[PDB]
This record gives sequence, C-alpha cells and structure tokens, in this order.
Amino acid sequence: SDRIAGLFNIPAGIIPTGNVLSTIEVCAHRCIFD
Amino acid sequence: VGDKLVFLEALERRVYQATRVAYPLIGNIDITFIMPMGVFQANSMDRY
Repeated sequence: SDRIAGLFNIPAGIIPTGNVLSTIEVCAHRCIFD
Repeated sequence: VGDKLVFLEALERRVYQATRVAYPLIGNIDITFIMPMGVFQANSMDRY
C-alpha cells in the first residue's frame, strides 16, 4: 500500500513547524509510523 | 570527596546517546564456579 507515501513528496522541505526536541534512536520504534 | 575536590561526570546523555556506540563503562566480568559431583565420604565418622 503506502499511498500516503506519495501524496506529498516525503523529503520536500517546506519549513519546520516545530522541533522534535528528542534526538533518540528512531530505528527502534519503527512501528509507530505509517 | 575525602578531602579533595573532584568532578562527578556521566557522559551518556550529551555524547553516546542516539548513536550506535556502547558506553564503555558497562563492562563484563568473568567468574568460574566449581562443584564436586559424586564424591563419597571415606572411612571416618563423617556420615553422621
């Protein structure tokens, strides 16, 4: 599936609305993401 | 500490986090155990 990955271009940088403020290892929580 | 003035540092949040490296202060130690198996008490008053 993953039609959403293709709605708007993934890396297309518009402007950071916020900052994720965490800087953790995201390879672990691969599943809380579509 | 004692009578001297020393620091107290733990680097695992500024450095070593979010990278794929292991904090070198978590070490491994090796201890060996031995157990006598099947031994029988010989001629004495030792099986009381």
